[PDB]
Amino acid sequence: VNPTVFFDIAVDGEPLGRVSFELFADKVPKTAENFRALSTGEKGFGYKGSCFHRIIPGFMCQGGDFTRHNGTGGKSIYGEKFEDENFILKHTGPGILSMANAGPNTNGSQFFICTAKTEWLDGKHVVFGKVKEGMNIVEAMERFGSRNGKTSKKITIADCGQLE
Repeated sequence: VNPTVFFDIAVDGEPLGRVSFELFADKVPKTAENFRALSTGEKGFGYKGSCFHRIIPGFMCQGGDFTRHNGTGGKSIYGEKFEDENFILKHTGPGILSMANAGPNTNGSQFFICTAKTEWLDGKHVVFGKVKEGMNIVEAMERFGSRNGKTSKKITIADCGQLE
């Protein structure tokens, strides 16, 4: 029943590969629905064409700022911010999909893909999905990151949507 969405990733316009995510709508429905709708664009705005603005190898890939492209923008389908839904799920290893925020109850559209176990984020960021296919593409994206998070090449979501 849990939806699966995909991103097609491009490096400097050149196709890199596809990553698919399972969204845990069974446990975090409001959070999962936000990501799903932003991935299909069905509300008229969303992730297509946006970049991953912060990539720290051995830590995570961060994206979802489709309004200022640098970590200061984004918005949810529910308004500018929405609440922390729950902290049922934990940051247990690579492939976890979790919400970025600016403090309690500040979720918008930014998210990060963990490329390591990040237990210190438990109870502070809402985990809502995991990589299903293409973890190897995430590992490839990592090689364009750096210690301070700046990317050497532009990593963009060339296309995205729902598979199931």
